Amino acid sequence: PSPYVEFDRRQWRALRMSTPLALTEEELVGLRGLGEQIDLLEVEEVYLPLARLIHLQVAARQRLFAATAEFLGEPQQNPDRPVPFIIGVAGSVAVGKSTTARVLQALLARWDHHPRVDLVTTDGFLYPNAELQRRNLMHRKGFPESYNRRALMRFVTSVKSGSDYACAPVYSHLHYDIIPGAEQVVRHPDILILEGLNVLQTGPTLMVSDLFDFSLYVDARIEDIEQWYVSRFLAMRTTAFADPESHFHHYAAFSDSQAVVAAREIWRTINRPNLVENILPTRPRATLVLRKDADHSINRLRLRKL
Amino acid sequence: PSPYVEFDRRQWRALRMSTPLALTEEELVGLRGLGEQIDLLEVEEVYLPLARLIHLQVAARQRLFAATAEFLGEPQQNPDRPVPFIIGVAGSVAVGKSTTARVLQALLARWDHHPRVDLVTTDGFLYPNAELQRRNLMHRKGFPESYNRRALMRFVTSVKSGSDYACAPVYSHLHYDIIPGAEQVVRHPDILILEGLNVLQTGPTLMVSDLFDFSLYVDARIEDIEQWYVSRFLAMRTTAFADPESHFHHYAAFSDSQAVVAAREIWRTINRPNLVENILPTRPRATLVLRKDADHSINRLRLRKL
Ligand SMILES: Cc1ccccc1OCCSc1nnc([C@H](C)NC(=O)c2ccccc2C(F)(F)F)n1C
Ligand SMILES: Cc1ccccc1OCCSc1nnc([C@H](C)NC(=O)c2ccccc2C(F)(F)F)n1C
Repeated sequence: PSPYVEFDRRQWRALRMSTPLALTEEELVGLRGLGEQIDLLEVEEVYLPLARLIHLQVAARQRLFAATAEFLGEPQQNPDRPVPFIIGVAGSVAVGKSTTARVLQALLARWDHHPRVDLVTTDGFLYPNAELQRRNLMHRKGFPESYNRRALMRFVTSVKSGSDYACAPVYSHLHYDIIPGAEQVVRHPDILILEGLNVLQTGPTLMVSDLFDFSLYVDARIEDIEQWYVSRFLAMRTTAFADPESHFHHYAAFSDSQAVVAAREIWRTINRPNLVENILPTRPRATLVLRKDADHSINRLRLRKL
Repeated sequence: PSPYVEFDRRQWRALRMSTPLALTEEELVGLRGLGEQIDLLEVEEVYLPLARLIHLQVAARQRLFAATAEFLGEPQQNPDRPVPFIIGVAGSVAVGKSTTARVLQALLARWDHHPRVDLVTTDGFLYPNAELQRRNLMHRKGFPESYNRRALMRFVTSVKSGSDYACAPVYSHLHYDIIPGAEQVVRHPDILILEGLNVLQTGPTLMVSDLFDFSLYVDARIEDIEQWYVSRFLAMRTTAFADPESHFHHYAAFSDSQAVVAAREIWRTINRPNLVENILPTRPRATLVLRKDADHSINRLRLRKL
């Protein structure tokens, strides 16, 4: 067959699992907190079992650190604690990577084995617009060479080294740019989740995904992502684009049909080809592939056989 | 600062480890059975602890499988047992991958958790000579595009799927070509060691190393590999080249002085460039890098932090 265990949505719901996990209320509220109309039943029935499965791998890895150091008789060059466990999250623009990552961050943090869960986006590793322009790369923003790969690699290397201090830059969607002087600090978390278009992309030598212990790809039909993309663009007319200072402000004025035309064109010329050429070929590289239906609900989980 | 723990040989001998299991009668008579001047002291002091260290990962991976199966309530589509734990072993021609892998195969089979350990070389995935000529790639034999990467990928994927049966073709160094018809059958071993030039090579897609659970790179100063390469060439006049059915029969009759020149040429034009361009940049992808001294003794171990 294949290197994956496949469950469709029914098959997965059917599963007679070995613990009731039960979200508090409390937790259900916190999950509504980031609630871009987050489906709480799906968080509970799909993501929570999911996070438990990841938990098992984090915990196993914690014990392996311990057993290994015991064997070595705890040499001075060995770290005193397991380095952070790194989870990559990949997928198209508008597939909902980000919400997926934020859910997992909250769900994974409820175990005492690893309460400290961080979330970094590779958006912060895009070259500033100014630099991107100097390189004649603006039409290519979001494509592989539009990221400071050297810096992104230094960052993840540093976190995997168990260094207790590592900075990422920050990117503002509002301004469509890197915020000068802004940094996010990461202090040896138990889990780092690294979310981005490009986390499973491949390169000539050691690549960031070589430092991952788990990774997911959020999948859906290309037609469906297109519709979610267009719907998001029109909704931003009245949120992010409403705000002046948003350098897509001139988009807040577009009528529905004018905004559709414009959104479709950014889709067909930039995001869809990025997906076909650079993001989609990384799908088979993830530990877990979650496919979404048109209504955003998960209709298929593929997980690496253990 | 680094994703690796580093030890030199002094530091490694200076450690104080769990205890046993010392090499039986027995294993030393069997370890002589591949004794191309094999240093059994080094097998006991370096390779056997290295194999316990890998044992810990294999045992942890088997428990994680069971802990995952239990949690999913042992569904019909999940496999009945862990899939094979796959180790890659990489390095220059003549660096000692083959011997390293055979020592590892013999040692790791001693545990009851995984008595069935297999070894496959990617040599069997080179295109036959007739195909390489058709492709104009004969001068590139050993280079990445000289292998049927698709077949190599299918084979490893089939093994990591938990198939009962997976066949790899067979390469003959004597005849310098694939043996028509010949197959090695791999039957869901507990561990598969995959040895070759190219096992940690990178590609735009899902690559073979994506299916490894552990990987080793055998390293040494480029000068020293040259020296072992020549010496092996000189020594092949006696063994492989002498046999009249050898593709390189003509190299038998070479004097010492003539062999050196011819070996040095092949090294400088083919095997050194293949090392620098294609094999070396993969060194940092390995879970473990072993660097060997001029005299073949390990002088440096780098193990990925857990
Ligand atoms: C409609 C929509 C959906 C999801 C995410 C963003 C989004 O709109 C962002 C404003 S319009 C737009 N669509 N693609 C882009 C450009 C080419 N790409 C990006 O901004 C970009 C680059 C790297 C990573 C992520 C993004 C993006 F998600 F889209 F914000 N832009 C400016
Ligand atoms: C001197 C020596 C050392 C190690 C292995 C083989 C070996 O000699 C084989 C005959 S001389 C030679 N040295 N390199 C080669 C050629 C370029 N490469 C190979 O034979 C080859 C090709 C693919 C994979 C592995 C090998 C090799 F390891 F060298 F056997 N030859 C024919």
